[PDB]
Amino acid sequence: GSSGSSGMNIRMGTKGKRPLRSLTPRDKIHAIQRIHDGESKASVARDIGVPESTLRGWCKNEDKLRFMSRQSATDNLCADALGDKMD
Repeated sequence: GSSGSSGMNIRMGTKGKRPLRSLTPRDKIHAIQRIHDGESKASVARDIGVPESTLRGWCKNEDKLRFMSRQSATDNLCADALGDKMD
């Protein structure tokens, strides 16, 4: 066996031979199109492995997202959040 999920929270230089937990804003767009093309919200959602709920979030702000890829400042805003309720 082998384990080691210690993790480290340090602010190293803006360069490293490793990926980043966070993802790019363009990634979301990739699928965003599918839905419009023809695919179904659910079909796409599961495609990557996300709850139809979240998915919608992007599609909603898709407008900006489309131009987001061009430039991005930082991820400091909640995409979606609780709202309506079905008794």
